[PDB]
Amino acid sequence: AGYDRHITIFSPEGRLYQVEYAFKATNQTNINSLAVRGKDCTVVISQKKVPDKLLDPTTVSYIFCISRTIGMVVNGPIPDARNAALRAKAEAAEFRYKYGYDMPCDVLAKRMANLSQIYTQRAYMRPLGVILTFVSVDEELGPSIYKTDPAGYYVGYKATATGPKQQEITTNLENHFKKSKIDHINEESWEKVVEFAITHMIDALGTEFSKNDLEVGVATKDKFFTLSAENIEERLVAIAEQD
Amino acid sequence: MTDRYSFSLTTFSPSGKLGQIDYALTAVKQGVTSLGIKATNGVVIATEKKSSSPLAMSETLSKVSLLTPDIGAVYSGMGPDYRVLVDKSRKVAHTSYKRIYGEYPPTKLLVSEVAKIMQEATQSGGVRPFGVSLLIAGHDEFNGFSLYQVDPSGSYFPWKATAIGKGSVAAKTFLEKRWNDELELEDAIHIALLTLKESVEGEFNGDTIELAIIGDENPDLLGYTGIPTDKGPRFRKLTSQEINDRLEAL
Amino acid sequence: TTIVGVKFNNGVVIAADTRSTQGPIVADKNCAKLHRISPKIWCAGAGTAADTEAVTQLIGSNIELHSLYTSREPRVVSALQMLKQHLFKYQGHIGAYLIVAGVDPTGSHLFSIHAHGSTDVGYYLSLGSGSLAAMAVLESHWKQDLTKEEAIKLASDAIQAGIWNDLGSGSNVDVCVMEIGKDAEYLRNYLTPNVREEKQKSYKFPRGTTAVLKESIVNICD
Amino acid sequence: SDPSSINGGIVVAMTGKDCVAIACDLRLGSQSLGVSNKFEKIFHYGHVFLGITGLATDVTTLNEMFRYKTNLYKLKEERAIEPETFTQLVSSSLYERRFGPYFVGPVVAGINSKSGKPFIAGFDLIGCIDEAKDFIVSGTASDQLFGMCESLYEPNLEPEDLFETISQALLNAADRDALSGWGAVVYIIKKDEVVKRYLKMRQD
Amino acid sequence: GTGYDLSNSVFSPDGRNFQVEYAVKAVENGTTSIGIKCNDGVVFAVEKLITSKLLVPQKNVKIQVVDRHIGCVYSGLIPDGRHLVNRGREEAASFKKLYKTPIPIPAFADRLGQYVQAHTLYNSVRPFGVSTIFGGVDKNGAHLYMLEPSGSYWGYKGAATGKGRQSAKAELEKLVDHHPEGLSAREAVKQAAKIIYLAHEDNKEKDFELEISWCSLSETNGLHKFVKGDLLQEAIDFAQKEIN
Amino acid sequence: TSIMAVTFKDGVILGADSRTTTGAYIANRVTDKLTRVHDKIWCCRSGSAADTQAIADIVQYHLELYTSQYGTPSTETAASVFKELCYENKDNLTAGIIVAGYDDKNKGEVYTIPLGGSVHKLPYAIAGSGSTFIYGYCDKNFRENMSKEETVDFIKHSLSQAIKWDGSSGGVIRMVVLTAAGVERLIFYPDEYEQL
Amino acid sequence: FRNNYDGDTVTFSPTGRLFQVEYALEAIKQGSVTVGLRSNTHAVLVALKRNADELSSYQKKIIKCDEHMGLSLAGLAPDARVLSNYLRQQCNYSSLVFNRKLAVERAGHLLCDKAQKNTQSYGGRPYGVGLLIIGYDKSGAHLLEFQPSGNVTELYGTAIGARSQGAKTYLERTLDTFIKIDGNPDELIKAGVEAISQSLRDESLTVDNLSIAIVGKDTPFTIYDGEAVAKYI
Amino acid sequence: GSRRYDSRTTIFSPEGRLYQVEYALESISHAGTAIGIMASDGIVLAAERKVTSTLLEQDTSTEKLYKLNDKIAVAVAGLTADAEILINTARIHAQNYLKTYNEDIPVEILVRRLSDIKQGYTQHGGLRPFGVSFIYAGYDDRYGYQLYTSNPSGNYTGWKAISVGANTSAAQTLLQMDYKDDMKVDDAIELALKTLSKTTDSSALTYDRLEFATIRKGANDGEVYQKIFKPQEIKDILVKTGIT
Ligand SMILES: *C(=O)[C@]1([C@@H](O)[C@@H]2C=CCCC2)NC(=O)[C@H](CCO)[C@]1(C)O
Ligand SMILES: *C(=O)[C@]1([C@@H](O)[C@@H]2C=CCCC2)NC(=O)[C@H](CCO)[C@]1(C)O
Repeated sequence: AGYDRHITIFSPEGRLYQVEYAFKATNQTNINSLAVRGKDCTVVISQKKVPDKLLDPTTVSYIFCISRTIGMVVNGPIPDARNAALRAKAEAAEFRYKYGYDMPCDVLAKRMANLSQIYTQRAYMRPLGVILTFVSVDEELGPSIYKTDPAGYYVGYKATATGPKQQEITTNLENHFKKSKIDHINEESWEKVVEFAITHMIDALGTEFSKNDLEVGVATKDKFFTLSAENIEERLVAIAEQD
Repeated sequence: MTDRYSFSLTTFSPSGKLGQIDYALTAVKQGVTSLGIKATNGVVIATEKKSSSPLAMSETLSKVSLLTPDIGAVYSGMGPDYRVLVDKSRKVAHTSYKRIYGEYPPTKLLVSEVAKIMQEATQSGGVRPFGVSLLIAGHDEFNGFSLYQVDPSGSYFPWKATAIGKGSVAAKTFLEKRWNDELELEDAIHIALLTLKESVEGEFNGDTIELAIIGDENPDLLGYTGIPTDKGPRFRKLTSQEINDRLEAL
Repeated sequence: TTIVGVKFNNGVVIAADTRSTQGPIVADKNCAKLHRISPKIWCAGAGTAADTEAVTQLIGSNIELHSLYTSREPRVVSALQMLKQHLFKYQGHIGAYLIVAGVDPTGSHLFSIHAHGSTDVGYYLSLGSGSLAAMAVLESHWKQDLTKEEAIKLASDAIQAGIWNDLGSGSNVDVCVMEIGKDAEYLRNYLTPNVREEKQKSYKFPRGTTAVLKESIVNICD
Repeated sequence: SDPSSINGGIVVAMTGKDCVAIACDLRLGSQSLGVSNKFEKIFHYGHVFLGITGLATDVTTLNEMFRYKTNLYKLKEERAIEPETFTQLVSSSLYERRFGPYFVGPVVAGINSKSGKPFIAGFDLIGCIDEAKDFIVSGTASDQLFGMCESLYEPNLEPEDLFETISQALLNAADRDALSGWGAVVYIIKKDEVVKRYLKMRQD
Repeated sequence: GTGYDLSNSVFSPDGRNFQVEYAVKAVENGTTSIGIKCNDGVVFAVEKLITSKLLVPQKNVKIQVVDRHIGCVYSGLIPDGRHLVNRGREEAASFKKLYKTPIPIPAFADRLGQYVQAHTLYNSVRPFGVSTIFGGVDKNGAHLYMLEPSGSYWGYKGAATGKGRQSAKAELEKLVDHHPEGLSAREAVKQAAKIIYLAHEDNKEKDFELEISWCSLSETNGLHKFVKGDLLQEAIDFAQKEIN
Repeated sequence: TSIMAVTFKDGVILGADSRTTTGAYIANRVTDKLTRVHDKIWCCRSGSAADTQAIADIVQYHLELYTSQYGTPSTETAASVFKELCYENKDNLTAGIIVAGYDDKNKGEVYTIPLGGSVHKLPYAIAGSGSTFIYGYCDKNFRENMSKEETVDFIKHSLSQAIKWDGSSGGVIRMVVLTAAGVERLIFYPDEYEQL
Repeated sequence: FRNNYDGDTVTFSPTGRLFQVEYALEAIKQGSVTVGLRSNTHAVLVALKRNADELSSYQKKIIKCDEHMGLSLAGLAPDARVLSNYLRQQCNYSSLVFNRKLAVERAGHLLCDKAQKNTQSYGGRPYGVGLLIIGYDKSGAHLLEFQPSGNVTELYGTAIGARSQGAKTYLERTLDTFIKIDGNPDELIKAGVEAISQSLRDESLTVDNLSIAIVGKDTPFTIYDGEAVAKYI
Repeated sequence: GSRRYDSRTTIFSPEGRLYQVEYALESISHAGTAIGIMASDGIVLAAERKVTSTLLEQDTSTEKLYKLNDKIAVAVAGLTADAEILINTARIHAQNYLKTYNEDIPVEILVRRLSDIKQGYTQHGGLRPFGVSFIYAGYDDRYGYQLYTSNPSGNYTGWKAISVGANTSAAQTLLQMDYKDDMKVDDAIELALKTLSKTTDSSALTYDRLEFATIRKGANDGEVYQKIFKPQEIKDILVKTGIT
């Protein structure tokens, strides 16, 4: 009876505790991330925290290059994040091979969400304790953000945030869009969109960032790439000369 | 590795209840309300787009799905479960029917297929039942229009009109008052909009409401011309604008 | 068989004759060699009829399912990839030789696939026993930047070269036009240059001519 | 050697005014040896008729298969299968054995119960559909049948007239075929009734 | 309720996988081992407790090579370690077979990562009872890594695990600060021998045997080799000397 | 078919005729036998069109998944994936493939995979029925470290001779230039190369 | 505690222990004592055979795996049969395919890995037997101790089974002595018998109760039982 | 492991009873009542529709009476979805038999096969049994009109009159009270309605809450005919028999 809390079967309230607890695991890294759409680019920001001095900072990342065009940031333990990344890359490659074109961001999202829905229904598979945010500049849909959770749920966003202080970032972004009345950052250069991203990150979290406190990913037509500590510093300098 | 869960996860209790089916139904009860109304010349299915956040793009999430060009579905309960049920339904309509008889399946048979998929998640080893109830509306030459409900157990029943989810009890009652066997499609749509208003707390418009109908053939939605016998799909999702136009005459 | 594909300034057109043969006998004087994969991706088939039809419907079915799953319009390169990988797998045993064309979110396309799984791209193409008569016309009249009307004409004339000069081809000309911004238009029997002249006599028999041994009503109702 | 030339036999179907006719010979032989003069090649499921020429064992098997499938169809669909739909069922059933086909030449005939429209169709051993508006031939005397039909046939013949035509087409084709004959049966089909007539022909 | 720690892939209410955590306890209860990344290679060292005089000295080797350019050492249940290395070996052979070039350390690390993470996905298997320090030299540099029973791993400047991991980590952090320019393979070997002696205090009760291995572009040609004879003794002394 | 790949000072160039025949009939006279399996790793195809396409498609798939995980692949790694497919399936394939790529560390490289599935790294390689006629010519005129212009000339002359004697070769001459500068597509028409 | 974590080998206890494995180890301790020791020329196995009744036989405890390798068991006999049989095949494979005698160190590695698979998966059980493997290969004489946990160790000598601790302390003392008994088997054997008697208590090693085995330089692994061991009692 | 969550649906109780079968039967006992009455010239199948609404479409409904063959039909009591699974395999078995022997399948042979399938879920597989009980009404030329019953256990028996579902005790006593061997189909139809009428847990017994079917050998023919009554047909017979 009390095992309705160990495997993914319904509780008398029609709940799936294991899926709920998997959601809890997503905040285990105490990292926050956010994504915004530019006029023709998509940006994803994510706090970078390297506590141990013995670690090689260059190998600590929660952002992944899934395909030439799809980028993915993960909120959750790194081992489950890497499991998701490998699968996503394989799915992305197979899709291109079978259907003749690049797998769209939203389709990859649906695919991964479906895989998640299954760990939710089959008892021998546990959910992955992660939230996946996919971004790209789709050839049909333009800048795109699709995010999936341990429940197998997914949807598109004008912008979104994830992590412990998710709510603060969300309301911050919400307010901005209630004001601008448009669903994206009306900027022509991704550099400025990245800057907007970081600025609001700071406002919402009430924190300052050095070049090694962040991690950035940018999606543009036919390409997704991550910035270097130096590309970031150049970003931080620019926002400084405005405040 | 290897799924070693080859035994049922849904079994009979001393009272004769099937716990997991029951619990699944409870999950359905907590779900957003959805309904369907059958008119003399069409069927309408609708539900509320309960956007989980204003940053989310409610259009990128359809609760009303096309299964075949003459059949559509909506649900109440667990959205992810519904999504995979739709993929499986669309596919089974092909593998178990179109690829055999060269035509899409009649509503009752496709419903029968979905129901089977669901019944199996009630008895097969290592799984839990689907946490959803579907309302499937469609049309076929020899049966005309029809509306069906499919529950977690796999049971299904034909309806003239009904509602499922959160305020299903109240909504069903309101439908019993307004329904008659002489309703025209527009009338059903109107009744549907009224019934859905009682269930919606916040904003009520073409952007927060999702509604589709099964009516006449839309040759304009076919994509090609040249085959006299191909007149177009009877399934059509209403546009945000089409909904609002009807909300003014509420 | 004579099947062709011709690209024009804003789309693509495919055409085919309507003769189906069993050795030297014409089994069907008006078969349809133009198949629909999806609303705006049509296919012309040559070779083994059961195969072109079966392969066209199989990929068509999966293309529909893929379209529903991705919420996107089917692309010609997808139908092409699915067809070629299927045909390759069967090492030529599925005798389908196709000319696949159509319009999708990325533009208008024209391709050809052989039974063994290889594909080709071009502005004008033809397959079948009538292939050579057709290609002779295409190589003689094609030019870049054809108008829709010019394309229909060129394609239609190519099929005719086949009807008249190839014993494997005959009867009518079927056409299908796929333009970038409009619905695909299927023109069944766009040309019917082979109508049978009136017979010299009527062979209608005087009733009772046939000797009957026994007669009975057949029960159809259960 | 050729599975389609062992047992012999022919079938022919024609469309007329608000009617269809399907006829066949009654022979079953083993090469030169005649074995049965009562091997009918026409069968029906509800109001849909199917004639099969070719290897006898496959003719028998296919009929049993379609009886089986049309029965389950009726039980689920709760209506009798139509000509157009059955034709699709035949095609997909044959193609399913693409690389180990049944050596037969099927022919479908019937009237759509809802549209009243007459319908006939032919298939090759792997399912390719031939939906003619006039006539369809099959069997060891199919060349002869094509000859008879192409000349004798004319549109919109009345049931009584179509009967004479279909019969003369069958009979004279069978007499030019060593493996056909030994009896013949014709089916005249209308929306409401179906008449079956056995013909009188040479027995050599 | 409770019982969340009885089955392997189960999430506890706070989102943890207790069995993986219990696996860690088996790791902490093991011998201490380390890894030091130098300017052109990596060094591996481990503590070998001498249970008795009966153990033939130098015979029970713990450090293992993968392919020809990778070294792996681990603390915890030794058998589990071998199991993980056998897999790494198949993983490395497969990669070379298909791509011709020997497997890159990052690529190799993830191969081990996905496999270990895999053992936290089902209740039909138990998590790995070891933390593994491994690395080598490839097309672009030296790389050091440490892999936990959760499947978690990162690149390291220096790393330690087992009984005396704290002492070791402490010593490693010093080196990192006092050598921003990078230690040399030769130095790292000595430094490593020391760290191990020091960290041996958390087990000063039993006598032990030192084991070191390295992979340096200049010292070993980018191939993994065991430190033997003179070079080994020289390092033993350097440690024995600074332990007083 | 006539195909070749030549390494030179700045990288490597691939060249090919554009004819596909089914007997005496030219099924396609503007065929593209130069196939991309990665940004700077291409191949020259000869033998079965169906076989080489299926092979190429799978190699591209493999190198894409390779890139996603381990970054850009070496030309050698690409030739290895091709080899694996050709060797392991030698009984059912008829594919003569030349693999050519540009690396920054390695510059231009050429690997020829003949019928059996063996691999051969060379300064340059020729293949296809038409190549038999230019063995002597190519061996006499090839030089290492040629300039882009010289290399384009060597290929243009070699292939024009191949097309000249080989009925299986013809159409236009296509070339693909692979250097640090990027990827360049060249084409030469009959009226130009026939009178060389 | 324990009770909730010792139901199967796939479960770790809160302290990081594997009880099923430990319980298996207990079957070894309940087993009759056996000893192993080697010099630089030979390796010897001395085992105390246990009998059920005085009407029963004394169960064999030494198994030959090849001409240059063999072992002694302590615990579940069937498990020894399974493991020794696997070792016989591995030795055999090495010979047939590479025409090479299997290194004792390699055999230890193979045994370790075979035992490990039965400690990480559901459904199986750890082996409940301990083994002492001796052999003479291309690097001389060797002695290995195999524990069901999968841990295999190379030693100069050792003992396992009930009261094995006696013989083990004796050997750890006699080390410098026997390790030099090169070229003289009878001396090594007597040394082995002296170590084993250090674990006696119940009775004294008799003729049909003592079991010895030796392998070395010019000595193919051979077993001595009964009359053949008399000259050592 | 997984064992922990296995309910073991196929074991005996200390008393030698099958838990799941007994519980499935308990489930069936709450299902709408179904009745079967065999007459000299035919068979009657009647069933009460459990739960109903004004909006339920009754013309397009069928939850208790299913045609298996042209000569065999069943009345269902229990989980409808479970029933459909069994019904479909039953329909296939009948066709296989027909194709094999060119004769309609004898009624018992089909009933035994279906019961055997049920029996299976009772002895192996670890799956829950089907929560279904069937009343079979069929005809064949060896035993003529027959009436059978099968339940979760996989046991089946023959009857002159029988009921399944709710209040069978009460229904059986009433049937055993008014049944007579020389009955006629029309007598039987009336007995069936009367019986349901007295056992209903509902207010009155209306047509919208019933499903009716008969298997008669229409004198003016010579063959067997199955008639699944239509709403209006039931409404009619309801008035005639004096229940209005
Ligand atoms: C043309 O390819 C072909 C046609 O009969 C079929 C009919 C329908 C669709 C596919 C094309 N196929 C053949 O095999 C015939 C020629 C044999 O030499 C014919 C008439 O050319
Ligand atoms: C050249 O090898 C070849 C070409 O048709 C193909 C076409 C495209 C890519 C691979 C090479 N192969 C053949 O088999 C042809 C000759 C057939 O007689 C030709 C032209 O040699």
